[PDB]
This record gives sequence, structure tokens and C-alpha cells, in this order.
Amino acid sequence: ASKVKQDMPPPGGYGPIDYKRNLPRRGLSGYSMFAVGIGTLLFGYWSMMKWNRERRRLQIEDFEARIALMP
Amino acid sequence: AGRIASFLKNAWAKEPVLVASFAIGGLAIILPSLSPYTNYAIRINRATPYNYPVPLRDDGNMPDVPSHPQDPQGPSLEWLKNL
Ligand SMILES: CCCCCCCC/C=C\CCCCCCCC(=O)O[C@H](COC(=O)CCCCCCC/C=C/CCCCCCCC)COP(=O)(O)OCCN
Repeated sequence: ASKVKQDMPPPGGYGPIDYKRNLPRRGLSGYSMFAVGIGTLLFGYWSMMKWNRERRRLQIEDFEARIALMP
Repeated sequence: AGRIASFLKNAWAKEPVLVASFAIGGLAIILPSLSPYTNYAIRINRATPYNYPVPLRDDGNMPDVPSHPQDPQGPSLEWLKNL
């Protein structure tokens, strides 16, 4: 006298299944991104200004060596 | 005062690339004429000795011309090293 055994859902019910779109925001603000970009640009401009002025002085020294040697 | 603001808002909403390019070009046009360093660059370009400095014949009444490179007369580049 065996009872009916059959593939059925468990008692009560199966756990809820997610189906809605899940796309998080995941970012900074536009103002912050622009501000970081301009800050990086200004730091680069200042560094390049110093280095190019030093390069100009070094080139002047190199040219003076040639002027001394030319005669 | 009020038309230009609405136009700028609309342009920033629809064509930010054009607003950015026009702003950058305008700054590039305007700022050099308001800078104190623009003269300095010219002076630097004038201090670079590409060719030989040919000596002058001392006629006896040339006070400001040096007789030796290390003499105090003549142009100075002290402003450049401190820059
Ligand atoms: C003072 C210096 C000036 C020169 C420097 C700039 C260098 C080069 C930049 C310009 C290069 C050529 C620009 C070509 C212009 C394009 C004109 C055009 O066709 O515009 C329309 C669109 O209309 C526009 O022109 C866009 C807005 C108007 C111009 C952009 C803004 C103008 C100036 C804004 C910045 C001003 C300064 C910033 C102020 C900051 C706020 C205080 C194109 O869109 P469609 O192809 O038709 O789209 C179809 C698909 N939907």
C-alpha cells in the first residue's frame, strides 16, 4: 500500500525569484569628474613650466660652450 | 542677460562638445594678451645665442660695451636663473 510519489514543489513554496532590472547608479558626479580633470591638468602645466624653463637654461649653457669653442 | 543663459543651457544639454571647444578656443585667444609672462618668453627667446657674438672694434668711447665676458657691463641673465 504505497503512496503516490511524484515530482512536486516543496510544502509551502519555493523561494522568491528576482526578475526586475537591477542596474545600479555606480559613479561620481559630473562636477567632481571635471574638477579632478582640471586639477590634474593644472598640476601638469606647472610641472612642465618648471622643467621647460630649466631646459632653456641648460640649452643656453650648451650654446655658450660652443661659442667659447668656435674661434 | 536672460536669453544668453537659456541658449547656454540648451547648448550644454545638447552639444557639450561644441561648448567645450568654443570655450577653450576663446580662452586660448584671450588669455595671452592678459599675461605678464608673455614678455618673459620673448626675453628668453632673445637670450638664446644661436650664432656667434662678433666683437666690436673698440673706438675708445664705448663705455657700456664690455671688454671681457665677466666684466659687469652688458646684458645680464640673472632674471632667468631665478625664474
Ligand atoms: C573665440 C574663439 C572662437 C574659436 C575657437 C573655437 C575653435 C574651434 C571650435 C569650433 C569648430 C567649428 C564649430 C562648428 C560649429 C557647428 C555648427 C552647427 O552645425 O551646430 C549644430 C547644432 O547647433 C549648435 O551649434 C550647438 C550649439 C551652438 C554652438 C555651441 C555653443 C556656442 C558657444 C558656447 C560656449 C561659449 C563660451 C562658454 C560660456 C560658459 C558659460 C558662462 C550642429 O548640430 P547638427 O549636426 O545639426 O545635429 C543633428 C543631429 N541631432
